[PDB]
Amino acid sequence: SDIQMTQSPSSLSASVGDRVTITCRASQSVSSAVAWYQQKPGKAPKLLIYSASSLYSGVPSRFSGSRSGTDFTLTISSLQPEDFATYYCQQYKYVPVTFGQGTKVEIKRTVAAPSVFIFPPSDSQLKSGTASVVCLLNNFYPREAKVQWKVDNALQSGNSQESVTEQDSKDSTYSLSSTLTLSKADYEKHKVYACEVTHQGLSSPVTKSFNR
Amino acid sequence: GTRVFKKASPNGKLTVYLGKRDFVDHIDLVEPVDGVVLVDPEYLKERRVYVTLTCAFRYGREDLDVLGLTFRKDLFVANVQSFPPAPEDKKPLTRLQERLIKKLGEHAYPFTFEIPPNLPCSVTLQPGPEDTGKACGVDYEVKAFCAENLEEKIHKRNSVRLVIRKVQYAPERPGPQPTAETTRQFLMSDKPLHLEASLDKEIYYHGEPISVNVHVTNNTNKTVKKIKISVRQYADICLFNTAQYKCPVAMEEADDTVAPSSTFCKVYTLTPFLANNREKRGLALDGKLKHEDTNLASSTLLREGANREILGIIVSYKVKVKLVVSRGGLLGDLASSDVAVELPFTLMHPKPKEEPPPEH
Amino acid sequence: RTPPSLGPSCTTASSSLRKD
Amino acid sequence: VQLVESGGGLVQPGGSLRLSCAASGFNVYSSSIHWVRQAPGKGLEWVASISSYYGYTYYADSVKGRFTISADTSKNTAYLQMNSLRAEDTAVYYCARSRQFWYSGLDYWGQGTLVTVSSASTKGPSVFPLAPSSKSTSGGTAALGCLVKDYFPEPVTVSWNSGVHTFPAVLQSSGLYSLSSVVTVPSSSYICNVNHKPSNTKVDKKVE
Repeated sequence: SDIQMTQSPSSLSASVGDRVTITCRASQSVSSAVAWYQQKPGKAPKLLIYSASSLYSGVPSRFSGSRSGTDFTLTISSLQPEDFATYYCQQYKYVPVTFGQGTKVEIKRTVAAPSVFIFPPSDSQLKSGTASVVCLLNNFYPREAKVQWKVDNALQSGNSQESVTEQDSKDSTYSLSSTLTLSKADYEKHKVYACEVTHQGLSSPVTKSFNR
Repeated sequence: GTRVFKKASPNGKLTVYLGKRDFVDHIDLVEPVDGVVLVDPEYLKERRVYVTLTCAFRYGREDLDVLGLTFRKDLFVANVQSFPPAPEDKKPLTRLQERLIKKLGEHAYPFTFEIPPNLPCSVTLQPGPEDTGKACGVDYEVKAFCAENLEEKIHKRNSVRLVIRKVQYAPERPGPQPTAETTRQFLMSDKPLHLEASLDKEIYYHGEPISVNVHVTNNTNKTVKKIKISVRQYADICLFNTAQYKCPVAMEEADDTVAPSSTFCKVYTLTPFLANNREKRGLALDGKLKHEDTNLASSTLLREGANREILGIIVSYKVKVKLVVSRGGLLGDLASSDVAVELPFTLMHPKPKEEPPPEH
Repeated sequence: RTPPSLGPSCTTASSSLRKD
Repeated sequence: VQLVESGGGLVQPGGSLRLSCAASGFNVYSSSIHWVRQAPGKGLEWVASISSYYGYTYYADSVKGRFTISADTSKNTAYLQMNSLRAEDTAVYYCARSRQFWYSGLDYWGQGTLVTVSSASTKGPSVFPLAPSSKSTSGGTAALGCLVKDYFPEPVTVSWNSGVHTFPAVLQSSGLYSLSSVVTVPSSSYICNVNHKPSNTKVDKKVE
């Protein structure tokens, strides 16, 4: 059966400067012959470490990994900006070469407040015949949050649809959105429409709204 | 670099651990072969355990109708009398040899093998799909025996033998650029035919384009019909009596015509590789370990002395530029008018950064 | 005129060693 | 010093796409050439491996009978023939260098190419604003924006002609790419254009 190359941390935040550690374990004994790659999204991987000890030529010397036996670690000592990317654990001793789940790193900022607003569905949408009503959390930290939707004090049934940006470049702050797609047939069979946010920065949930 | 190699005998009495499998041979010193053997004297049935590195020629007979019946003729073999310490042979272990006892205790005994310089490098001769057993040529083996005296037999499970390579890599300093030229004069005139040949560099790595710059200055009343161009592996094998072959591995018989009293410059590029030369049974591949796919055997690097009629398989390479000169006139087709120049280069692997050699 | 060979005989392995 | 991928696009779930990876700057006999089907965040998955110097091809099992890897080494390029393409193979396919001697992890990847396979033709988006109010202005700053909804191919380049957070798209109930995009300007005072490449339409709406 194929090998799996599962990394111990799935994602993680931590502090610009400190030491980061990704364990990766293979479903069997791939002696050595593990490889690591970073990928800022929108580009394609640079290569980081071959054979599990040797680091690639052209790489930050703050990199290297190792093997505890079947367990394969990757570690960075004093990171920097533009290292805010996902890290990929690869085994290449057998065919097929296996890859890693992924491991997302984010610059860890202090909890910014998610600046929540709301927007009625545009005029031209209502001429179409369906409504996309856009919520916009903006410029915050950390990733996790929850936007609960309502049509007259009853929650959504999956018509809502989330979509986030990554770590902002020079900000290390996120941004979220959630389109509630609902038929104009049903846009107007109600009055109340609510975007229920719950964040670290927002202990008691703030809920904005609109009736147009 | 924190790992070691280990394979033990069938019955697990005799375990062998080795640093590397590739022991590289700069022309002067061959990296010693250092390792340890562990004994489990719960099963120390016998009363002596030796060790031997062997250099041997592995050949299947022309007439041998047996699939895989290969024999080995011994070129160099030595012994370290290691289990247990024989009188007087007291030696200092290596950086490697140390960390292995520290790991395993004195349950394990050392050996060191200072390979000599005038030896073949591990080279293996390409098989045909006919042949089936262990690949033929020069292979090496550390074997781990148990037998009361040296003049005692070895039981087929009371033993382990590992295969090492002694290999070479490309030298750092690029040789001077290869140019040879020649000039033929025929009966019919004194105006000559001239052929100059130049490679772009003297060292090439496996899979790299070799670029041959030609310059035919024809002052004859003969025509150059075509221009064969070829990369040829010279082999110099020495088992019982010296053999030799020069089989071609890369070729391009482009049909360029140099008509009489014409110049010509063309730069034909050309790449060796083992995809198209698999039919050529007996061609030398580099050193095979069990049965993997090797490369076109790298150039063998002899000493500046060029000591002896050396054993094993001395490979070299040489680009050939033959001009195919139209015959006819006074002697007709009777006398051959072709003109060729041979250029020798070096084809090996570069020095690995640190890391030595399915989906590789 | 010398010992022959009828094998392909085991799977070779690698253990771990003391970092130094 | 280079590597590309030309080709790749929208194809029915029964037919064929084939991809041309027109490499440059090195020898096709010292490298091994691979194809990686990461796709859109599902993970990283290998497709193909040709070793020209030896002439061998290795295939990830899910693309055996309907994926072909070739290479015409004169042009230094390499090929992926994709017959019987399903909707799972929908991906961003990737070309990847190697050292033949010896394999020590994937040297150089390429710009990539969006393959796309679902049972629905190209469409252009319709562009409708997100026009601010008292409900989209906070502490001087207000939020203008532009939903972009219901278009099929690989996504678009917004053209407002900082604070311009643009979202990776979502696949709706119909499988048409929809994505939102805002700005934060000051509450005094701006128009948005979206330029779908596979649509030959460049809708420039204005946020009021």
